[PDB]
Amino acid sequence: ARYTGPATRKSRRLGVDLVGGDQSFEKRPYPPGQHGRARIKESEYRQQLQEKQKARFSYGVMEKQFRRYYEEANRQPGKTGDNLLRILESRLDNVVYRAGLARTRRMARQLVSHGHFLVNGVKVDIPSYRVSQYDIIDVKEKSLNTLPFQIARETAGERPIPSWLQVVGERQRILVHQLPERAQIDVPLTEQLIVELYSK
Amino acid sequence: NYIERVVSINRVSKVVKGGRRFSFTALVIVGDGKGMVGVGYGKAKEVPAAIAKGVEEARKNFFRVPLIGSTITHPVQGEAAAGVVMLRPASPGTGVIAGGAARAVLECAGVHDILAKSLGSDNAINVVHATVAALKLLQRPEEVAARRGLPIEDVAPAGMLKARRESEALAAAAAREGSA
Amino acid sequence: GSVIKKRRKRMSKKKHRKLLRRTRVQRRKLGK
Amino acid sequence: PTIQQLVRKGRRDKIAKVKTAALKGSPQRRGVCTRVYTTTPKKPNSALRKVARVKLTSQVEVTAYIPGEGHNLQEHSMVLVRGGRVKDLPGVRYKIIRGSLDTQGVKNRKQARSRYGAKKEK
Amino acid sequence: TMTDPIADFLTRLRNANSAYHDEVTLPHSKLKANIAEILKREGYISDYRTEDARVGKSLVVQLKYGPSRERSIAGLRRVSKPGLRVYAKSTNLPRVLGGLGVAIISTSSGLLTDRQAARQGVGGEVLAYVW
RNA sequence: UCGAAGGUGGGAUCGGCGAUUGGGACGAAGUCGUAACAAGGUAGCCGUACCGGAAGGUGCGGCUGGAUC
RNA sequence: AGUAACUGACGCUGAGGAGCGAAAGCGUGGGGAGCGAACAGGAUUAGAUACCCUGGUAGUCCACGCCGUAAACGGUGGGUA
RNA sequence: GUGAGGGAUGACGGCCUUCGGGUUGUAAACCUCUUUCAGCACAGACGAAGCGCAAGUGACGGUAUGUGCAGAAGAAGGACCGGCCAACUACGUGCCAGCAGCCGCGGUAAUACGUAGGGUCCGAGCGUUGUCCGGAAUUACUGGGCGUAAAGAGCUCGUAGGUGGUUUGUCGCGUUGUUCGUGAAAACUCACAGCUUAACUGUGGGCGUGCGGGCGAUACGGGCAGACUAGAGUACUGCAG
RNA sequence: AUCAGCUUGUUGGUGGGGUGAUGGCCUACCAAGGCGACGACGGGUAGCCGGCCUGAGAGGGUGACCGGCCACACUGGGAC
Repeated sequence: ARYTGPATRKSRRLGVDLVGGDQSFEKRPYPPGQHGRARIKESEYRQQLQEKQKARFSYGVMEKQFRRYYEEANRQPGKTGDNLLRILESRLDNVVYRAGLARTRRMARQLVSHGHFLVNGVKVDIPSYRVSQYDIIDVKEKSLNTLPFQIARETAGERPIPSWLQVVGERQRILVHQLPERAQIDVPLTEQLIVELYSK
Repeated sequence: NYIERVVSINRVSKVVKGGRRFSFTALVIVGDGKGMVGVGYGKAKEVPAAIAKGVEEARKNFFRVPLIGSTITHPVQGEAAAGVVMLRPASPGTGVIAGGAARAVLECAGVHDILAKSLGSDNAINVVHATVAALKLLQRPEEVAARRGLPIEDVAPAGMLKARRESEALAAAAAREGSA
Repeated sequence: GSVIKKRRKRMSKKKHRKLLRRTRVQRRKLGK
Repeated sequence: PTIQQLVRKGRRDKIAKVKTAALKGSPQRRGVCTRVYTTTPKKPNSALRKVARVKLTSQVEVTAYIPGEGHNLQEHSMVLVRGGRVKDLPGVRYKIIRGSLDTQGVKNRKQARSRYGAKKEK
Repeated sequence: TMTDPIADFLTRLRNANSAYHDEVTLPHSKLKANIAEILKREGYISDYRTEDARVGKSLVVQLKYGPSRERSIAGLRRVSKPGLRVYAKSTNLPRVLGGLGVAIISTSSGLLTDRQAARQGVGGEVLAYVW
């Protein structure tokens, strides 16, 4: 399935903002519960444990899928970390959130899984669907009158979408040239320690 | 801005007619992450003094690790005390594959790609000594070529020379980029 | 070594030889 | 040894002792409870461990431990035993599953219920 | 009795090296002379020569050190010995010190180095490792 | 003629039970002694033989993995 | 060890096998001073099937055969450079 | 898939409290949103360049799939929290009830037993048992040992077997090179392609670590035929026990 | 091997018989051969493989699905 509990709870527990614009997190940068404020022993295993947990929770990926992405990255001729970041970035919900059409990643998943998008002209409602090179994404014409959709399109002034992504016109047609690179990705968190966690 | 690693803290005891006398011993590794290691053993009456003495005595013993880019030159086998440790170079992106004490020593050394395996006497101090012996047993192509009195292209294989060449090419690029 | 090892061995052998002596005629009767 | 000594004789691996021989290659095994009683643990422990002499369909008589707060097992009870060794009692190597056949789940249990055969109260 | 003249040659060289000797005198053999020539060509011994002894010939190997007395050869070992013999193809040639060493291989073309055999695409018997 | 099943006979071999009987392991609390560890109060141990409630004792040969000189 | 006249690799190890193998012990026939398991007393001791003391049979010895073990130890197989 | 947005220096209530206050927690209540899959309606397949010399021919199936209907409307549990190892407080029991993979926890302050709040890991699954491999270099070919830790036979002679000093010629058995045949398909790996993704399938290479046929090499090991005296044995002269 | 000896159509030959075909496959006669400490003759267990699981590899476990070969059809024998 997918996570259902409050996102702010886990964001505050991790100590790092996940959405970024939260207001209830920064005022409590400590973990929750009775003994969240207590100091904890410093062990690396724990460190990359929250690293992996926040990496796989900022998207919505469950444990099994994230593991599968890890083995997919490892077998590639390139470096494991960059491959894993690219594979996580290739998903549709990731793209629609990164294309400025969604304010929340969970909203992006709930929107892409409702059949409001068409990739290469064929209807797709798969949050885990992976895009490829030279790909074109459109929105079904019946949904252009949808109130949240027009709310999203009228506010096209948020943080600009990466170079590979292009929302070219008033029709909100998404063009992707090539898979994002590491510096192109510009996503926080450490990545080699995840390889260390899964390489024991 | 060094790298400090505490791998073992051990409480030792002496017997006197009154009772027991307790002391603490710490094994510490200090390195810069660029190819400099030092191993220190400190004895004191409590943990922080032991750690400080170990660090200070480690800094008095540094050694050079002959690594080409991100990994050692060639496989080596090291025996010290009763510990035996095997080191083998890897390919980029592999990561560090070693047990506790060896992992600490290699992480402090700055090597990022290595295959290490301990082959007996799992005691931390002896394992560390074996790892240090294995590292000291390494050789670098320049002095090998000098010793045999031949041009380096006649001694080293092609792949090692190519990896070295791209290594200093990347180093020069990094120096240029960090200059401005 | 340590003489505890030889001590264990000697005690076991001593007990077995005593047992053998105790059951001589019975063993000869059965074996024949 | 010499390589010729290895050619003549070879390497014979050690023998691997059989674990839980009474189950005869089965995860669980059914039995009839021939006796129920209590016994005292070793030197540093002090309790009344609840054990049962049972007779499996392997036609092997074994002792099994009864976990939990209480049980209602007497002679002539269909029980389902499984593996598991408790260090405290040297003789026992099997444990009676709580919640199968005639063995009831523990009462008033609300944490880690599955391992004690207690249903989730609605 | 004497069962392995080649390993005896290697161990006499090694023992003389570890005690910082300059000359090693040996019973003469054609294979020993070939090994010594291959060693000299690779910069492992200073020189080698042959003399007439009282029954047969003799082989004298002059060792080479550094300016501050650094031994030129770091290790010698015999791979294919009587008993278990070792033979290698042309596509599984060994590498010594990841390529920084020399593996003497006897092939039908003669006595070669592992790189020479790899370039010429032949295989044979791995006599020794020297590094 | 060959020929399955069957009948008769003496053996071979692998197992279960068995009145009675020997040793082994482990047990909160029992009785008898003091054998070994410091020259453990007779140095200890090894092969062999005899003897004794029990550890054990003694004869013959051997060892130092024995203290003091 | 010296000479090196002679043969010309005839060398090394050796599964199983065979031989030799302290002392004690066994068979037959002798011999028997001293010593001395076992067995008797005396002493010590709470008790002493022991240590110490007085006696004392087998044995120790010889001939011919058995057994085949020892802390049979340098707790360290043989050959070569 | 069981919902998404915003929502207070952040409602209760539970539980702790150092009696100040904190956690649950933006979580809940609240105003909008979209309906994935199920639900109710309508249409409706490919698989069939098929079969048949008769105008018919789909078991799956009125199924997959599309177009609509009002509504968040029908959808979450399981282990663990001494250390190895992600995660603590109160209460009840006191060597009792009980826990436990190792060491081991319980006798009036238990983070270890049981119940509550809190937390962590997974999530249509979560735990337990059984079996095999790994870690185990712990049968060690790769890759171990034998003075005192387990391990040199009480000592020799010798059968089969294993191994062998310098050198000349030949064979090409071991070794090595090349070429040809074979090593079914499926499986594995690389690349591509197809079903909305995936699992899944197809296509094309590689892999198929071996065997046999022809041709080449002769350093090393081996066979055959010679040679040498440095190993080994004998001969002569002396020596000690 | 806490199973060291086994075999008498048994090993070879000849003249016949039989078969789709070679052959002690069968028969009459003659010779005394043949196998084994690289394990004969006995006892226990088991369908074999492409593959599957594990492992850095060597190796260890395995023969479920799918595919190939063999053996069987209540137990034993026989032929059309």
